Amino acid sequence: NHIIYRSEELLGAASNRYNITVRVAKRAKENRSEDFDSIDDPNMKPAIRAIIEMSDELT
Amino acid sequence: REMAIELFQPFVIHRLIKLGIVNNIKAAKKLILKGDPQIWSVLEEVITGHPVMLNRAPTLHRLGIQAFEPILVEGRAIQLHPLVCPAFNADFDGDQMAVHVPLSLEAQCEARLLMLACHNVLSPATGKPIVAPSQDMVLGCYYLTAENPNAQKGAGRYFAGIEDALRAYDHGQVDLHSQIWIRHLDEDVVTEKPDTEVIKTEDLGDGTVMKYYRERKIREGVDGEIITQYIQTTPGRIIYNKTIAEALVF
Amino acid sequence: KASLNTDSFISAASFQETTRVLTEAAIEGKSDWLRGLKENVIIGRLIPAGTGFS
Amino acid sequence: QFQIECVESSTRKNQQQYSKFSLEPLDRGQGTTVGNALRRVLLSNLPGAAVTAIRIAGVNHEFATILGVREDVLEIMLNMKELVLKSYTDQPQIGRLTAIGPGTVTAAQFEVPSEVEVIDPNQYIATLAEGAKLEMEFRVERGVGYRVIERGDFLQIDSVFMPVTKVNYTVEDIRADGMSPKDRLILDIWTNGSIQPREALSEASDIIANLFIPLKD
Amino acid sequence: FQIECVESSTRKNQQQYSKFSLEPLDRGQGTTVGNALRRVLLSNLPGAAVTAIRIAGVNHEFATILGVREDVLEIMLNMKELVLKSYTDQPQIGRLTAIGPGTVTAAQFEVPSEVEVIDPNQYIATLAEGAKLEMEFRVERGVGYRVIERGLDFLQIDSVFMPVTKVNYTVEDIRADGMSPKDRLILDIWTNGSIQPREALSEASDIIANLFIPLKDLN
Amino acid sequence: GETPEDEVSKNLLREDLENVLDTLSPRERDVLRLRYGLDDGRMKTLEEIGQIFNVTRERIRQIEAKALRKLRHPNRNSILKEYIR
Amino acid sequence: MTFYNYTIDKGRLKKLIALAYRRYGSARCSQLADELKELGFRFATKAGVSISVDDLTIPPEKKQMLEAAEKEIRTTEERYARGEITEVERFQKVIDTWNGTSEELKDQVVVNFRKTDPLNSVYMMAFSGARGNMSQVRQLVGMRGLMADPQGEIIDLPIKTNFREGLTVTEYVISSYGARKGLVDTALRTADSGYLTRRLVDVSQDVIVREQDCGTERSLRVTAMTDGDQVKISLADRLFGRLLAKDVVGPDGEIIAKRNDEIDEALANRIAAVTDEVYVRSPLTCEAARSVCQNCYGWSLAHGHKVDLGEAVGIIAAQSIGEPGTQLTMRTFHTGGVFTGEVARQEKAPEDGTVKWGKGLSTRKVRTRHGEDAEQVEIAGDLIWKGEGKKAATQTYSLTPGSLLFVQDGQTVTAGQLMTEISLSKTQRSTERAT
Amino acid sequence: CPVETPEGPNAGLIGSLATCARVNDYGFIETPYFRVESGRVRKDLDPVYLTADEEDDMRVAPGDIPTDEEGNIIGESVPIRYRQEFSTTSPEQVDYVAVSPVQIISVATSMIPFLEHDDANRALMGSNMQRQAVPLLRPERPLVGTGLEAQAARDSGMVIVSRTHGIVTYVDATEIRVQPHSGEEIVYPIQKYQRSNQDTCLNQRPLVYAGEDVVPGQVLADGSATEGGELALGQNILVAYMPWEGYNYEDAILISERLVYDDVYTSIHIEKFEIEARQTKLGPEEITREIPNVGEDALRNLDEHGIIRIGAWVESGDILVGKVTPKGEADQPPEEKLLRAIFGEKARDVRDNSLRVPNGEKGRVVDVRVFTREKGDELPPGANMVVRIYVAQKRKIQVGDKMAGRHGNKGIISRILPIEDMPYLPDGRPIDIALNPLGVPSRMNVGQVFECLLGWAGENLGVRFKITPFDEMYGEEASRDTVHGLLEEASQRPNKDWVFNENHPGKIQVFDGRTGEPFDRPITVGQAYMLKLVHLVDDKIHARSTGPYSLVTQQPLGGKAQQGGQRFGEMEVWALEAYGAAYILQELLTVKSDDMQGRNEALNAIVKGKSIPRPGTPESFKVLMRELQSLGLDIAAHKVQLSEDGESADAE
RNA sequence: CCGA
Ligand SMILES: Nc1ccn([C@@H]2O[C@H](COP(=O)(O)OP(=O)(O)OP(=O)(O)O)[C@@H](O)[C@H]2O)c(=O)n1
Ligand SMILES: [Mg+2]
Ligand SMILES: [Mg+2]
Ligand SMILES: [Zn+2]
Repeated sequence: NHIIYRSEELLGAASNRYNITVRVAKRAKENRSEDFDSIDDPNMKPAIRAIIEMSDELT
Repeated sequence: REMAIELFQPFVIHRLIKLGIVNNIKAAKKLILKGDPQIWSVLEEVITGHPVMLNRAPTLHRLGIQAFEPILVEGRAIQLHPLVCPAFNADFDGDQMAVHVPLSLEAQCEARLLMLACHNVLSPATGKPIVAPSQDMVLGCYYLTAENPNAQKGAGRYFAGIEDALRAYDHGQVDLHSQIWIRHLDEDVVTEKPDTEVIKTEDLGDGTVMKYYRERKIREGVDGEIITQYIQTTPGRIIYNKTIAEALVF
Repeated sequence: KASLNTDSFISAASFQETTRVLTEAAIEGKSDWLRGLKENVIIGRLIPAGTGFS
Repeated sequence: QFQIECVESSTRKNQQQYSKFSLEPLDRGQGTTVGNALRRVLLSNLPGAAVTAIRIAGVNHEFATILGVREDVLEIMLNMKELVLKSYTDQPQIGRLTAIGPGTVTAAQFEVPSEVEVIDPNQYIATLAEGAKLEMEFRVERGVGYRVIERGDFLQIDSVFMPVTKVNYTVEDIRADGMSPKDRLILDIWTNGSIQPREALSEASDIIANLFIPLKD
Repeated sequence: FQIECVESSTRKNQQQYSKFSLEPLDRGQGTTVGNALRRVLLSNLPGAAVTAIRIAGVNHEFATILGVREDVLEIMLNMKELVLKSYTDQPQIGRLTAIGPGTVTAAQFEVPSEVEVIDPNQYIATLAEGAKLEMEFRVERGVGYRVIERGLDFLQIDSVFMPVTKVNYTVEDIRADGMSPKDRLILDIWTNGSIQPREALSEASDIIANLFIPLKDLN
Repeated sequence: GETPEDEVSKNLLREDLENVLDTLSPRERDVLRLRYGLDDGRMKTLEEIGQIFNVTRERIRQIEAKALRKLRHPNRNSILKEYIR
Repeated sequence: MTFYNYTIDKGRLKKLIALAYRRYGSARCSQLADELKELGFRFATKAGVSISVDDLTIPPEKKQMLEAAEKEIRTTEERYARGEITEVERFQKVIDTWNGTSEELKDQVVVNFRKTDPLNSVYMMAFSGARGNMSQVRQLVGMRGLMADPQGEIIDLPIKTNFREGLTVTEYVISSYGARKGLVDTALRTADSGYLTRRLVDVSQDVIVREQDCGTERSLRVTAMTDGDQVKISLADRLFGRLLAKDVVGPDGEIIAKRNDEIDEALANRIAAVTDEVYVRSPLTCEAARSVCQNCYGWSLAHGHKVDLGEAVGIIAAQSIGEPGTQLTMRTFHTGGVFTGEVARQEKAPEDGTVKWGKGLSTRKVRTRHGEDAEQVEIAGDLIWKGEGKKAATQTYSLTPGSLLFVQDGQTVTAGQLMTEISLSKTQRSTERAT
Repeated sequence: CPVETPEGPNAGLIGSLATCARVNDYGFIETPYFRVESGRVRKDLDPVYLTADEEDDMRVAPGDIPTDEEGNIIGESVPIRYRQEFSTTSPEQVDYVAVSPVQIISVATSMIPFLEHDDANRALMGSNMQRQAVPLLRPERPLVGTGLEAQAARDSGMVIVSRTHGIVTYVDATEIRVQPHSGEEIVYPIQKYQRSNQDTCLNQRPLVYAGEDVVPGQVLADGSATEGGELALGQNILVAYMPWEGYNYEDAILISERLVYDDVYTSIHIEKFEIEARQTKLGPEEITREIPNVGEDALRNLDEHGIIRIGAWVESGDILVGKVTPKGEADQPPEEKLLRAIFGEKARDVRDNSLRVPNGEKGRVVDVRVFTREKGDELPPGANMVVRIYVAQKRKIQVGDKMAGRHGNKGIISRILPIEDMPYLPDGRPIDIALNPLGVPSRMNVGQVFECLLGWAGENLGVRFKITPFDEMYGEEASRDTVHGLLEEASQRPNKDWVFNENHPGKIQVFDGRTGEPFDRPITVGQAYMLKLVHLVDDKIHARSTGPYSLVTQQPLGGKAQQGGQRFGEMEVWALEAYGAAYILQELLTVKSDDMQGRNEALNAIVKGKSIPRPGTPESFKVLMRELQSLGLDIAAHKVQLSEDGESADAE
């Protein structure tokens, strides 16, 4: 339930709701390409981790 | 579940090879169709965090397609949340809904950040909320906060705040519609036909004035202070406001 | 009438009266510069609104 | 046949304990039975202590104002009804209070006997002004249930014997390899601070077991 | 605090009614004891039932036997309603040889020692003048309702294992010059005949006691 | 037509086949690749391998025979044994 | 926080959800709606609310109301046979008589619910907004009144029974007429709704927000929409998501808001409590290359802030216009097949007296649609009821230009006579020529 | 009938003949009427059957006017129809009167009791849902009916009717023999588990025993939705009009497990599968047991010819008929050539073409009839042999199934509760079904409460009432007075006085199954007659990953039978455009339909866990370009780059 | 033809 709070605080503080979506998708693609090894966890998807990291840099 | 093994089949096939269970698509398809308890745990860890678009025809406006996070239920019908039902114009007497799975990562980030159902409260035509209680929650909140002259057990008793009356209701001391005085020092009180005029005044000693209202009793100081305040209410209204207060401030 | 008098013959042909719109577009020799939501859906591109805007 | 787990245990600074319990695995329908019986026995039949009669020297009648104190006698009774304490005697005990202003009056200014014990020491009672001093005596009782005094020597006040303030329970389904559908009982207990939520579970379980053991013949 | 059986009337074997009285209890404790007893008596009591049927010359459930008025489906529904009592926890085997004409009842069942039939006047089938019905069934024990698995020549029955059919209770008050008043619980138990209501009450009582003792012990 | 599932299965079969063949000796790997058209798209005879090289076609048949015997080993070759239909 | 010491219905829950979507966001608002959902489910299950046959309580004034109605129809048709009225005003008179008796019985049903049993199940379902209008409760308790043809024509016969008492065979055929209306219209007018929606989508599929500001000085004047003396949309609702183009000044002289300032409900109430005419920025007055800018459009109503670059506002506008017509066309059969009409307001005298002659009013006698000769007001003037009270019996009615008068200059008024009535609006009457 | 009509586009076009209607020799519809002489309904001989000769000539009254028995028409005003106008006249001016109050309605609408207390749209919905009920395993007559059930069962044709007087001599499950007395043995065959057009059961059961007299017209055997000689479409279950914890929220339905384990609402459905061994140019198709790529224990149920046996259990994917066809192209890629070079792997000349069970559709095989041309049969041309397989299954009630009453109150089952969790009565009996009370006053079908209260009075009495519609001709509030008087007489039983409360008539006290506490308000309980409809969830659930495609457009097919995809129409495109979501819309239009390289690349990227590449031009746009070029239009795409225009090739 |  924290990921919808982070998504709401990431959308509310963005200058454009359509540019922040493309930036989250680009960071999620980088997170998926950098974690290409199989040592991972199913509860932390690349898009969820990108939203978490971008909300943590947002503060 | 049988709908979910079909829609998420290449994502399951990718996970069965990444986990070292099988080695190709043919063994993965064979283990998927043959039935295994490993497939259900694999599908449970595959659909976690993957949003799913739901659609009901006719799609008359924007809220006819919304995104959801799926959980695996057993049976054959799709379980829909009762608050998104006016947005779809959907009741449970024969409606069917289509299901769509986004594949790309840009398409999953768009279903989550732009189309997820917990961000679609307001209508796009008006500014008014679509997501609101209806048809049984409205009746349940109306019965909870109504007046009832028949159910008056422990009426007119004094309680030391909200938690004291909530403890008295769960202990079986008062009814749900009993007239109850509550010590409540806040002034943000809204009533039906709101009253601000004083009905009567009883003077006490030590320069203390006891002001009477229709649904309030205020005791204040002589020059520059307010001491205490009592509010006549029902326990069901106290339950409603405790629900609002623990939902909002968190 | 305002839907059929647009600058794009693909949208006006996909809306209504395909034969007349295509005949006047073929005689006038007009080009479709793919400016709108309906043309990019037929072409198969990103629509120029929303997340495909810039 | 089942294992009981303590999931979390929180304690607020005003001495109020909260503990979540997990019970698994139960058969189909037994979780609702155990949860409803435990909730009813935990809220209705569990002995605790409270104050029953106060006696303030210098009052006219039951509904009046006290000289020098901001709080009149009605909110004095309402503040004494909030007083959380525990006793170890079936016989009456008498607590006393002396205090002088200016300043606020807390629960730590009671020189109550050692057979009773005050749970929340920084419990607000009254405020004083201009060096006026207050003298009162209250009577501690233990019991079960509640007493409501009609129309408002010792001045009998409303009493509530309730060591557990709130019990919630939810049941979760367990689907596994076997065909047996099972149940998981999630229990939440909120206590007054007098006793623990873990030992209040044992008291209610003892009450239910002593209720149902002589029926088996 | 004593139990007391008030009225215990019976049918042929079909219903065994009993009314038990419980006094004294506290105010909410009558409702706690009554609802826990009702839920356990209706849900968690084990009994015996027929789980499979094999008929000679019958392969599927949609067949017929010459000279029998009922098909295999109505025979399986009639054997689904059979009232038995099994003293063992092992699957037993019952048999039947019947030669028409006549009415085949439950008294004609050749059963083993551990399985005995409660109602012997219970209807099974009707046989015509040149008929021959030779069948063989299986008796097991279970709790609640059994759903069939995935499907030699045994036709499976989704058997029900509830011997107690109806539980009702009311709570009465005792008011006198007897402050901190008490409550009285009266309990109505109806069974199918395979278990007595007193034995069913004892089974529900020690099931509830075994549920609530490790909560007190392990804390 | 051909389904996308058959396309992806034969592409993964091609990738696993090339990754299995490049583990053995480099000469027999390209002999087997030019024999069945895994690089040229043209299946060739035994003699034309003898014109790709200059050693004639009798050594070529023994080379592909021992390459098939090495790939028919029970150990370290069962990754390809799951594609058996 | 706010305590809300009153009874909760659907509109107040909508107000609470709309308030929680001002300072908390979307997710906290959805969590609040989730908690209110489970609370309402729990206490609706705990209540045990149920509907029975005896729960439908018919008021005991229905007999005398129907008797007064048939006496009015009887004196209407006695007036028709004598020769001083014609057939079309007789038709209009009997139709308006049965419609007024149906509305009077509906009001009496609501009053009898509020007086005797306030916690009635049908009254709780209709009054809280849970399910059901007052038209359906009028059909269950009261009378059904008049039905309608599948083409919109009006039938001639009344239905003097409700669903609790049971209809007769004649009344069942008359109700089957309106059922066929609802079924045929649901089957046949949704194509018109969907064709209008497709045309509206195709006319504005290229209206995207491309730029942030166009830099224009043109503005749109916004007033409160009124049809007669009562408002329809107020000024504060009409200034809800707009930007300002001119500064709003008060009577003291302080500027309430500057130009290019986004208006919310608080600023809209602050503006609408001062003036009556506001100049805003609109897409009608935007100067952009075949599109709209960010400042002339204003707010995204689904989100609560200013719009974003690249929003397809034409698709949202076409869907917003095309959704309610299609939905209402497909749910027209919920009302049975009855005729819905707007009753014109009448202001009567409570007791005996006369009427003050209005000052500053000229009037002409204009033949009413019902048959009685009445005088229509030209310039609006006051009217005061001259009661026969020695201390205080006086009521004043200010007229609308276009009202009708059944009272002469200084004539003595009987006990309960008809006094004044304003005629309907153009769309609120919904009439067309025939033969 | 003004009520019974389709709801779709053909509303008002397809009508239904009324109950007493009849078509004369010239083709016109006529209706019977009783004569009226001097204000007295005659009723002495046969009626008149006026063929619309009653508009310009006669004053006709309906059959619900009050009339004292063997006497005149009471009242001084009689409602008549005259010159296609409704009016009121004196009883001495009435010419004709109707013969029945249900003369205006059809048969299925006459099946509905308390019809005059319901809305007409709900009566239409009740008739339509009554025509959609499945025949159950143990059918049961309604406790409240109207009276046309016996005639409907007699005239449907599902009931074996006797013809002569006689004595029944032999009864079994397949034959009833009777000698007639008033070529001396009449043998009535009884059909057993046949298939209807809608894959439902047509089963008959004997009712008479050996050795009893039989009158002509006596029901000897009753059909599938018929018991006791009368129509029996559903069961009588115990309702409580109350809300549960959101489980009957918006026309959803809460039921108990007793309707599962007691075999209530269990039905039989028989599916039919057919396979033809065709003649191909490359060789004849043969039905055999030797199938390639099929294991060991997948052939246990097949016989020596490769066909299943009677009485075998089959599930989804099991082989019904093994068939092969001689493929003869043999164009193998290098991967398959190398894999058959390594591991042996001799490729066979036939391929698998067997008949298999579809997804779901488990059941028992009951009929395996095989047709061969040299056995005496003659086939469709080009087919060697034809095998027909009938598979039967017993379907219990399920979450997602549709359920309805006779008053247009449909609903979907959303939760099945245990009986210790269901609410119970003050005799301890749990409730079978909880219906939401808010669906009654908005939909305006009040007759269901009348029906449930009368059925509960008849349950506590044991009498099985029968009430004709429009019963308010016998007095004011006749239905209400009948229902409450019968409830009072049922409550006057020596043990059942909790049945009726005079303070609140239709309601009694209901207790909660979970807590034991009574609910705060009394709840209307009753016995309603609920139906199970053909719309079951097994025929509705469908999903596709990747299946077949269309010929020209190369888009996915449509339909459940061909594993088709859902149509993402133009309104869904507008809904995605009103959001942002340009990438969702682009992948929905390209890599999920008619872009074949994008299809293959997207599937390979998802399987190998990599990024899905950028799509290309969809296939249907190139089809449109070629079609516009074939119309004679020089249409082309151009590309500008560094002061240069060039025509692009979209076919690539 | 039916269902939403
Ligand atoms: N020709 C039709 C018929 C129905 N619908 C859709 O199906 C829904 C029908 O709802 P339904 O449940 O059949 O009826 P309700 O309106 O719910 O009324 P009731 O509850 O009385 O059945 C409508 O909202 C409409 O969106 C449609 O699009 N086109
Ligand atoms: Mg619906
Ligand atoms: Mg509906
Ligand atoms: Zn602009």
